Amino acid sequence: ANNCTFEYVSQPFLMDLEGNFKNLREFVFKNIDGYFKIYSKHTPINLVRDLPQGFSALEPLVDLPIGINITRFQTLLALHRSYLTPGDSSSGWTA
Amino acid sequence: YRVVVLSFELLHAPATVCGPKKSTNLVKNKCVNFNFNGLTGTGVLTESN
Repeated sequence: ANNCTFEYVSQPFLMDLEGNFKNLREFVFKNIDGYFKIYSKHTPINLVRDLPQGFSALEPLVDLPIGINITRFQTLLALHRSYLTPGDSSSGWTA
Repeated sequence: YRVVVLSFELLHAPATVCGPKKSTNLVKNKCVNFNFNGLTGTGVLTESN
């Protein structure tokens, strides 16, 4: 990690996730004039595989003065199993 | 002699450091010039519900 020209710490964006108590977390990311804008909204969801039917507005969340070009993005995941010992099944989380 | 060199960079980037914005008292129910976070105007401020 070099030229660390920005650091931000605050309360969690994703609250505690501790059976079918699924949650919908919707976010919007924008890169305008070097400002990185994140909007979000959260709602418990009930037995809907895909996006549901309805209207819910996302409230503004964070405007970062980062000011550097962005072209790509990728999501970050959690390794509950072990890399050296990948079990046959049930080591992960409900497939 | 303890010495410090401050180099300010004002270039094409979102500004992160600035001088503090000092304020005055807030007066209501009167015709006044108001300036809230750069929003300028002239008018009467009243308690709104």
